[PDB]
Amino acid sequence: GMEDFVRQCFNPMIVELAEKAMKEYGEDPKIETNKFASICTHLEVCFMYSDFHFIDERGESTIILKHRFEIIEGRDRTMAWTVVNSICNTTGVEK
Amino acid sequence: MERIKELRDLMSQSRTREILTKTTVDHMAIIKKYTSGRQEKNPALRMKWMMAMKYPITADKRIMEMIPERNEQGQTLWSKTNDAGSDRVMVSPLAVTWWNRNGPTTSTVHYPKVYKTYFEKVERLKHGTFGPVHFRNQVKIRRRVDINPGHADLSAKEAQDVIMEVVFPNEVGARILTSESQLTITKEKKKELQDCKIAPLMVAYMLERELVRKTRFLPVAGGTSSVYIEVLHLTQGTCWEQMYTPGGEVRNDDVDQSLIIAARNIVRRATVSADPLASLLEMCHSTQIGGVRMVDILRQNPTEEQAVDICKAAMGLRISSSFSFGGFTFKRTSGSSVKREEEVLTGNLQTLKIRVHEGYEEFTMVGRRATAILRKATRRLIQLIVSGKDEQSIAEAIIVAMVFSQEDCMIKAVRGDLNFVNRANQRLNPMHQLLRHFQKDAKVLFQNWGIEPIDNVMGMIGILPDMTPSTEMSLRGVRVSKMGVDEYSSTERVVVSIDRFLRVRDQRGNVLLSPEEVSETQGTEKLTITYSSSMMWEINGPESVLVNTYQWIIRNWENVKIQWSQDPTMLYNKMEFEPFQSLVPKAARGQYSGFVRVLFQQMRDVLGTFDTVQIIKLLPFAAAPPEQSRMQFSSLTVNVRGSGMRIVVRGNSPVFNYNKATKRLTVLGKDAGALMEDPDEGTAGVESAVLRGFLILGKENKRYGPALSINELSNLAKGEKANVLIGQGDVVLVMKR
Amino acid sequence: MDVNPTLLFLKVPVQNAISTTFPYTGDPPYSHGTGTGYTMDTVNRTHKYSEKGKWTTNTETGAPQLNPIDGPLPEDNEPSGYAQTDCVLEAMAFLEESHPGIFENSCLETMEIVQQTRVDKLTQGRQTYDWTLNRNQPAATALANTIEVFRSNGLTANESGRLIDFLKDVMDSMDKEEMEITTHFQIGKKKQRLNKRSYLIRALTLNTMTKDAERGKLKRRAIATPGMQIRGFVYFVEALARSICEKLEQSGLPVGGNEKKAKLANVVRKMMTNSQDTELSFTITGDNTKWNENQNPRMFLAMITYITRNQPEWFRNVLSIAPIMFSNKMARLGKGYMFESKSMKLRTQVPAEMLANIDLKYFNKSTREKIEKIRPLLIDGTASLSPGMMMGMFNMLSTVLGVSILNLGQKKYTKTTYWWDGLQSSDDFALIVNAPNHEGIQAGVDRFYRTCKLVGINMSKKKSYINRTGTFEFTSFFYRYGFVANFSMELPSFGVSGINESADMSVGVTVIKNNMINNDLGPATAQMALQLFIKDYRYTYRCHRGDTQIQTRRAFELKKLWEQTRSKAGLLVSDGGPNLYNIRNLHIPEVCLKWELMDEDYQGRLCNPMNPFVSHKEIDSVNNAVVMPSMEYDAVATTHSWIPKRNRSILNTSQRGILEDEQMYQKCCNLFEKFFPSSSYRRPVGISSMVEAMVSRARIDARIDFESGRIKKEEFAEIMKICSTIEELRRQ
RNA sequence: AGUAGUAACAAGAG
RNA sequence: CCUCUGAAUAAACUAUU
RNA sequence: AUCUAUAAUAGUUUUU
Ligand SMILES: *O[C@H]1[C@@H](O)[C@H](n2cnc3c(N)ncnc32)O[C@@H]1COP(=O)(O)OP(=O)(O)OP(=O)(O)OC[C@H]1O[C@@H](n2c[n+](C)c3c(=O)[nH]c(N)nc32)[C@H](O)[C@@H]1O
Ligand SMILES: [Mg+2]
Repeated sequence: GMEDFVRQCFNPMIVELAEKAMKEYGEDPKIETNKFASICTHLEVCFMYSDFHFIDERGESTIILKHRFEIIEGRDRTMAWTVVNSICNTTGVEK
Repeated sequence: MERIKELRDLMSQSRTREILTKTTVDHMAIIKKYTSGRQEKNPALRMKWMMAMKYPITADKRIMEMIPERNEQGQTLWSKTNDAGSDRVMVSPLAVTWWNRNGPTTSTVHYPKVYKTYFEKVERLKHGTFGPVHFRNQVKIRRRVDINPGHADLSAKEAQDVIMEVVFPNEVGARILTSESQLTITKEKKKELQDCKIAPLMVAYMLERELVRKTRFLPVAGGTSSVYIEVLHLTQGTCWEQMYTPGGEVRNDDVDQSLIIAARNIVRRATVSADPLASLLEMCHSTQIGGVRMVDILRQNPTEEQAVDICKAAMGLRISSSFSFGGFTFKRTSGSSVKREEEVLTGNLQTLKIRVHEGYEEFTMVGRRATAILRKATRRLIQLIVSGKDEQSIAEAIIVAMVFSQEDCMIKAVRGDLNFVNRANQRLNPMHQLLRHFQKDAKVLFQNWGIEPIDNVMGMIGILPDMTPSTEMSLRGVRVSKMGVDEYSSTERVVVSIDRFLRVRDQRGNVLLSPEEVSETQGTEKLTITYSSSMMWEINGPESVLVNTYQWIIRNWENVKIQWSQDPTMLYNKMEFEPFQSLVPKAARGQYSGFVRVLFQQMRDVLGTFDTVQIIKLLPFAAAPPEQSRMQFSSLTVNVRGSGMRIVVRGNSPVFNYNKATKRLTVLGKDAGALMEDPDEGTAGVESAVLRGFLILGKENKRYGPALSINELSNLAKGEKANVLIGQGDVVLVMKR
Repeated sequence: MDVNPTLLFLKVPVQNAISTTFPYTGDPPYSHGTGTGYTMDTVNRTHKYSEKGKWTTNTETGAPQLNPIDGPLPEDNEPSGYAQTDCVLEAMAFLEESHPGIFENSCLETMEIVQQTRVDKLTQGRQTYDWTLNRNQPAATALANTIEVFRSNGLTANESGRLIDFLKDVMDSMDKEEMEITTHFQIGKKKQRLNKRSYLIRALTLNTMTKDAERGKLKRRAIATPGMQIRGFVYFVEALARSICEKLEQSGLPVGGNEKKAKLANVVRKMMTNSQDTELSFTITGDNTKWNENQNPRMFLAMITYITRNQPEWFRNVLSIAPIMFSNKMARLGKGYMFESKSMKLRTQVPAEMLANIDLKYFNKSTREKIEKIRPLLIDGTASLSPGMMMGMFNMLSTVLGVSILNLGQKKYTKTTYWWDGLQSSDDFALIVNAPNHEGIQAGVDRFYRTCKLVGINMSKKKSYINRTGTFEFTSFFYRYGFVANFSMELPSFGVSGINESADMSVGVTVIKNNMINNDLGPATAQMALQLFIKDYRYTYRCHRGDTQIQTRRAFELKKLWEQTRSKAGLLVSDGGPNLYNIRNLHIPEVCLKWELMDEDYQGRLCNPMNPFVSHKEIDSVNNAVVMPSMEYDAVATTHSWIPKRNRSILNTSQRGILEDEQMYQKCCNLFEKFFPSSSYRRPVGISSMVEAMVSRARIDARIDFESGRIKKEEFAEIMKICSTIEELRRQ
């Protein structure tokens, strides 16, 4: 019954991202329903954390340009690690 | 900008959009191999068929804009017909040879850098030195050698990770280069490849050719180094050996390994001599390692090994009473030991032999990043003090000390699927296997080692099986300190005296090294070893020694037979049998000698019984000082590659087998030659050189009752005939002299 | 004086001249027509070996099935497949007893392999029976078609990229009431609907054909090709079997070449040393008659069940599926037959789907008997073949079974004065038997024979023999106190490979070198082999020396190049140059060998990256650094690394449109390499679609470049706009 | 006719 | 008459890349 | 001292 609520509550984009994340490692959304909801909640929290932020030319965060946050969740591990490696190379931050 | 525009253009179309949308990255690999089918089953026949066609080759459409449709004589070079399943056109080999003679010229100056390995092969061949060709009895052994040396301290996966990091920084995924060697090599290659202008894929392939190590099983003789394996077809043959030295630079580790092997062989063969010191000196002066005289290497090479130290002491050079184990330099300050072969049962239900050293001893261990003082007894670690840099170094030192102690707790801690044989069923060193097993993960070892309260003396910190600094209880016998280094004195070569029997002594007069302390392992050399003497097989491996000893006996059978008949005392003292005597187990040598000699005496007392094969088989065993006894031997053992191979007194054996149909002798599968029949051979089916005090009369005789074992022949008396179960399932009637 | 070569064996031992007994200089035999006769013979013979078994009807497919397990014990020496389950279980149990922990560690390693393996592993291989087309297709093509059909039928677990998810898809498809596929004709697309039983029959079907170019056989034989559904399960089972075999000394697999010879020699010498010095030792060179037609899938199921005890249930199920699918297998009959009318002088093709209800007046006596015997087993154009392993499958599991029977020979199990050990490789074996006297040898041989009979293994009496230990034959290796060289076996490798000029030169020289190293090819014979190879090379590629007058279409260009060149030795043999190879430099590439002898202009023309005979990259505009093409036996690419044409038969069929598709695929793949440079070097792994990954990479690269100052803000804005446009196109 | 040998070729298709 | 076309089994190993 | 990394291509071995 949890799956119906999850599909009816969150927007289709987050549902697609969570379903893809589970399918990546063999998880079955229909069998594992609590994990489905947990992933959807985590993705929604991350997207709400990142969205509605921008950096002006000066370099100070602002709300309403370029995004202040780069999102790493919601991607397959390959693209996530590609983004992490590119950021580390271009900034020198610890990996 | 071009990439995104092209992606948008493809996505505009329907079929391309469907392919790009329905296909994941995983299925991209599947569709990449997608094809209508490569209907080729006989490439050679197909090539012969196609070369008769007008236009068998395929070329890009650009060729139509670069090469004329016809040459001077009007011969067509290409046509406009496309290749099915593509857009390339058909062309003739005339086009290729026209381009090679009239095409635009470029600058091919960086090719030697891209293909540095092959030009390095060319340079090594160019500057090589050729010696003479020697015809001999080659004994090639199937072993794992290296065909691509790659980098010294790297593996395949590490090399691939380094290549990815250097060439594809953003495609490395989650890997992090943790090993010091990987990081150093990555930095060095990035510095070298800084501001490179070659395509990334070709740079990756270059780094693969340079760094990745490749090994294969091959039948080898001589050296197993990469430089000596590339020209293996030239230097070694079925019956000949070509002396050759590569023209490049030689690695130091290979020289050290070859020197260790040569020193061990020389010392082992010298121990069995009547004057070991002179024999050792001459052997050292008559030996070369990779084209370099051994004495030069002994002068300019700082190797810590027992046999090398004995050679140096014989040459009057200062030595170090140190050896290597687990990456640490051990040095016995006090105590003494004797080696003993002990059978043990492994934790994972495996039975194996180990060379246990008895007695109490004290050592100092020095490592690149750790140091310790150890005190141990027979299979018992009395105490260890470690003063490493960080937790990892101390843990490694502790593991090495635990394995070095030969503790039963250590043996019983073996878990998982640990094997003590090679993938080709060749024995491995038990200690090295234990070290490799426990270095990956020593949690069980530490858990089963034990704990003990400490006395809190001098402030030296403790250590727990979890590798933490405790102060109340610590690992049994192990302590952690900080002020213990004593590393300068390790490299303190001391002047020593060497006895006639190769017993190295200090200036004070204490014994430091003796031949008994040299390893009994029979390894192979990285660089080819050349020996110049009457017997070029004097310091060879066991199989070569056996085959050449029997071949020498066969070749000189005339004078050897005369000498055996007339003056046996001088025959047994030939210098040719000493390499063979080195293979016989020491504790048995005298015994065997005695036995064999008695047989020969009987063979001379009873006329008409002169079997050439028996004398040839048993002659090498009579070269040791005899020890009288009444024991009966049905076979005599010889140590070959760590296994005791038996030679049966009567009949053929796996080692020594004689074939009467061809009158040929085979030793370990190698043809030692054909015996020449003598008129004095006894053609009566009587054997007098099988039993110590008995004469074999004939086949089974049921008159004298059932047969009895060989060891139960001591109950008979003079003139009593009996049936004996002597031989491989054979019963024969014999009588007692 | 009549010349009798065989009499040479009166002085040279047969092994030392064994190479003379291989007539491998003539062409090998081939099969001409159909393979239906051989397939029918194989099916009938397999059922005859199990005739006394239990007949049942499969409730899912309806096909008759024969079960010989736990059948009557044989009363004679004819081949039989009445294996006893308890005996097989006991053999496995004693094998576990002798090597504690073998099955546990094997299962651990196999669990890791199963959890890690990717679906692309199935693209390996040459051909595969495609159930959507009822014929063979390239493995990658078959996998692509199956994935497409599954996606069209709502089976998309394979998107995960794991092989086990593909197996889940196969299992779920088994339960579908219907399946829908697409078919091509004269090149339209039509839809076909398969009911549950038809699809199930297709999924359990293995195609059959006749093997060509096999040495040493007077008569032809049949071979099989598995379908798409069963490849993954067989792969996992064989991974488990390989793990088990790696831990056994008697196993002759999966080692080969010099390592295999060394292992066999070490094992044999260890057996010899363990033998007492007062007991007879004999060696049996043996063969097993119809090994694969007597081994039953049910016994393999039992062995797997015993091996995977105390393991997670999912692992046991995924391993057990393969024997389950193999005991319900079907066999395709083949092409059919051909009929001829002499009076009317005409010929016709009769397909194998008509054999069910075709009048038998056309066929001769033998074929008529075959068809009559096999008709009861025919269903949906195939034949029901429950017993037996078809052809060359489960080799390592068979090796495990043979090694277990060998392990049963220890004294702790024989409980008498004789014992045995030896070497096993699939179905070939060498057996060393030790006993105090000859009667002990006889008793040991008889006990080994009967124990093999109990587990359904028949020792070929007419092809097996026994002698004293010291000489034998095993897997075509002749041991005479040590393995001997056999040059004739590798002789067909000498010649011209047929790749291209550079690769063929490299292959020829490397083959000569390797045979010097391995097969005891002497120096003088090596030089003569080099001369013969260069002659064949020149004749094949029309590249005779420029200073000759051989008439060929290529001679004029070579003559001009020869005349215009100053350094002749620098020219390649492909360009009419001389031969500089000898023994000492067989290990060096030809171009590198004579690099320091080439004229600058000729050298530049030869190694010119912009040569249309080798493709060009697209980085920047074109990678104009080195000639770049799959570079096997071709160290340095030159203008002589061209690629020959392709077979154009498909152009006359309905599948020719597929060409377009593959071309288009390449197009897309090319674009993907402009975003992820490492894809060509290393295989990319991911679940996102290609377009999504490319767009994400473009966005991240644009951000990184803009932050680092590599590009200006106008380019960043344009790239973001185009990315948004692509996102819009994705939905529409 | 011939190749060949347990089934085919002695051109096939559009 | 004319157009097109000259035919890729499984496992393991070996060699090269 | 140990030494089964992947993928492509060709060759060899595995019959009542
Ligand atoms: O390649 C082989 C060998 O040549 C090489 N090697 C040896 N020494 C060096 C140095 N100094 N530099 C570079 N390479 C070197 O390492 C390989 C060793 O092969 P192998 O012959 O199998 O090993 P070895 O037979 O020497 O036995 P090993 O286990 O390595 O022991 C080394 C050394 O330690 C002695 N030892 C062990 N134990 C438990 C001892 C003990 O309890 N008490 C005493 N007094 N000595 C002990 C071994 O006997 C050797 O002396
Ligand atoms: Mg056989």
